[PDB]
Amino acid sequence: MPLFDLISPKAFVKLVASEKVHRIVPVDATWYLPSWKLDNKVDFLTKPRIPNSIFFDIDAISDKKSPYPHMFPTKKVFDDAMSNLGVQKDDILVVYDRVGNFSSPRCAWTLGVMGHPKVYLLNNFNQYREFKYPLDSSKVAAFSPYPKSHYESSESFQDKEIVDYEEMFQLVKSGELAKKFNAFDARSLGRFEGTEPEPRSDIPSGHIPGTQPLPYGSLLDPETKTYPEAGEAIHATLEKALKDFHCTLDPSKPTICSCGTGVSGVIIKTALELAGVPNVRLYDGSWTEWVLKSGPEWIAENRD
Repeated sequence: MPLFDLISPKAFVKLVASEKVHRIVPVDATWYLPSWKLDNKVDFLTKPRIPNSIFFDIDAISDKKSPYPHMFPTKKVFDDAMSNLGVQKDDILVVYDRVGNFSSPRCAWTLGVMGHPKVYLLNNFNQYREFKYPLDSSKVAAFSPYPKSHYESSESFQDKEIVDYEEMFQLVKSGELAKKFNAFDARSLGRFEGTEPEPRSDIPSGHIPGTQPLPYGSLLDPETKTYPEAGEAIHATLEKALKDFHCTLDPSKPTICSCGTGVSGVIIKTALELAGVPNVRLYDGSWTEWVLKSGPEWIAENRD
């Protein structure tokens, strides 16, 4: 039972066109690196969206109480968000973002993890726009065109989907992380290697011992940022990424994805699941939490 399926623009419009039962709520989960000086909210409101889109605020729909970035939202924050956005349980949520499988996977995954029955990750809005799929180019003054709903996650899959620090640390402390898991870090190789800084000032780069660099971009088409198609394409991409970054993905091991903050970790997590890699979890705390909770002792550099 996939937490969300990728959906191509064509499959999406097919889905929309064919849908007789379920509301299809595209979910713009656009979130930008602050470095980009873009405004995801303004972009949602004022840049073309997939018709009937809600905006999924990656930032707001997170554990903002956590000292760690992009921490999975609490059930309440999530439900309230969904409610606020008028998301109904029955909605087919089709998540996209303006970047290209950047925050949308995180979002699709969040929706999925929070047990939303039907969640698609549009793969992706870039291609959707490139190929002129239906855009609501109207400027809106709402992050949702839908009346507030009473959305309540009946089930969630954090346990199956999110590696907590405790487990991450134990796995690493026990030196069993690499043994028991394919542990991939979606951050740049440079950040993984500690050769390049974390986008955070309080956090040195480097990696969790036992993890491997799988920079999320390696798993997306370089220009369109689409996930390669399931099957040969994603496998070719995945194996190439694994080759390029001298990584192992043991099909017998479950997988942990992490990154700096847990957002791009879902990008690769999604790519891995797309590639049919089973039991991929996101170390949501990711590198940031890792560093903050573990200290410099638990920071591996290069490929250590």
